[PDB]
Amino acid sequence: SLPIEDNYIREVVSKLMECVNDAVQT
Amino acid sequence: LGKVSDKSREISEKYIEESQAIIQELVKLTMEKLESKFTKLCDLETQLEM
Repeated sequence: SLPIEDNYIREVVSKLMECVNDAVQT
Repeated sequence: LGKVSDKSREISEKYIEESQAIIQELVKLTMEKLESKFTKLCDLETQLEM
C-alpha cells in the first residue's frame, strides 16, 4: 500500500480487390 | 483512357433511354390538364352566346 510514482503510471500505461479487379478490366 | 471512353459512351446512352421515358410521360400528363381546359372553354361556347 505504498503509492507509485506518477511518471511510472504514465510510463506503464477485402475492399482492395473490389477496385483493382474493376480497374484491370476497364 | 479509350477503355474509359467507350465504357462511358454506352452509359450516356443508358440515360438517353431514360430521358425519353420521362419525356413521353410529360406529353401524357400535360394533355389531361389541357383536356381540363377544353371542358371549361366549351362552357363559354354557350354562355357568351346566351
